[PDB]
Amino acid sequence: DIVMTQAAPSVPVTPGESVSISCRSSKSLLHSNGNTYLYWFLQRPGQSPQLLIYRMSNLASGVPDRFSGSGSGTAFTLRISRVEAEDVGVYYCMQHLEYPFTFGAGTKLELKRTVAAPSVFIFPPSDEQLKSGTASVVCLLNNFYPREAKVQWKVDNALQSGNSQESVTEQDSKDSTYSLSSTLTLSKADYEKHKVYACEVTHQGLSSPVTKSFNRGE
Amino acid sequence: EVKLEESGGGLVQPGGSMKLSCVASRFTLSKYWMNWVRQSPEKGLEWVAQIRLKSDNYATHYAESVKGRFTISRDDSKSSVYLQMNNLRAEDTGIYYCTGEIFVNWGQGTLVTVSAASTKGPSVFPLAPGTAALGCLVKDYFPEPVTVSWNSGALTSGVHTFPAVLQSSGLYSLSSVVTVPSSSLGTQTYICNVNHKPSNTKVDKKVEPK
Amino acid sequence: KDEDGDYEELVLALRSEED
Ligand SMILES: [Cl-]
Ligand SMILES: [Zn+2]
Ligand SMILES: [Zn+2]
Ligand SMILES: [Zn+2]
Repeated sequence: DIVMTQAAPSVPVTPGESVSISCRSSKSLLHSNGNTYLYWFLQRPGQSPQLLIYRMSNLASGVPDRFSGSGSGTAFTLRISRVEAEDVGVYYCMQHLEYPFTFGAGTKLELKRTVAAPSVFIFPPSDEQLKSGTASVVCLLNNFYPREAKVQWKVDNALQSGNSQESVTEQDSKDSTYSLSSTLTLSKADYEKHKVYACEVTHQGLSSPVTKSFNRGE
Repeated sequence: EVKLEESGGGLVQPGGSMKLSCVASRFTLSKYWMNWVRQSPEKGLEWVAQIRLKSDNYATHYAESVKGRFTISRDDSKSSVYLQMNNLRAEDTGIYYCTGEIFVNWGQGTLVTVSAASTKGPSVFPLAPGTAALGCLVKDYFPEPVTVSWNSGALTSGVHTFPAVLQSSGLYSLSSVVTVPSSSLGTQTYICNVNHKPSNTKVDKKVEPK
Repeated sequence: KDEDGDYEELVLALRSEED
């Protein structure tokens, strides 16, 4: 088994600047014919993988100028000279010297940009849902940067834990920001017990944490 | 342009069988070795199997995790390659891609879900509203995926549709939210179009203030 | 149904069975 290692799970780049993505193999990929049996792929979000580089350093047909590949026998580098917005996605190396062919875990490219505070909204559970037996309270964090965001749920001023889940969009192709949804799920019985529902948000772009609240009684 | 197209994926019981197909267009299949590659969040990209040409006696190679259970085959006259998957395990869940010899050409992939859980359709609740935020909660469905659009595709400017989260109950849930001017509320109608194919569920919901 | 021979040429140049 040749193990392919990509140390960086993710790499941040300012658009128009260069980036390098590393990969290493537990064994030399140098074939006896002098070629190094290593592929590089890009997988853009929601898309199939696409070949960038073959035999370590050769640009596949139709792949842009700015991509290059280099390396020794066990250490490999993919480089992009000036990162376009079409370059974001996950980069994978792969060896085909021996069976089984093996992939690296991938390195996600993400764009850097100015800090942006989240626009925060809160949504009460719908009456249609309450009839069923459960309540879902949703908090939205729209178009912010960087990714790191702290969401604290409050029910009658009491902090909550274990009863909420988050989900984050990919970097928006337009403004390179993120968005996050945080859903609080309570049973109908406990939801109708308390009145105050608050979503507290801590983010780098906020000089002080913001709180979007509502009282259950309309 | 070369096109590879996979089919045959879906929801299947553990220990059960499922045969995948890959048909090639504008591609002289008989000349090229073919591969199956799969993808999951837990394991990433995994090479599954390969089959060579009639002249190297249709030689096959398999991933260890798959040896004895999967069989790759080809029919040059039908311009197709196949993957017969027997005694399926939960680990086998993922997107299955067909690729040509040098991994330039990949299909769009077919989703294979191995679980004992039955199909269930989702419920759609509204997230009612400077700028106002409007949304739809698509809760409790199995398996993936669900499709959400707005006003039959006319509203796409400020839409954020979130990745499905797996709930404790074993069901998936996701929200789809959009931002529009607060002045539009009351006259501009906002509709979320929801589809869950595995359960044949099609839902349209009005999103208006409460 | 190969539309031209560029892909074939590349594949043949890259192919190796003999270690
Ligand atoms: Cl190919
Ligand atoms: Zn470009
Ligand atoms: Zn937004
Ligand atoms: Zn042969």
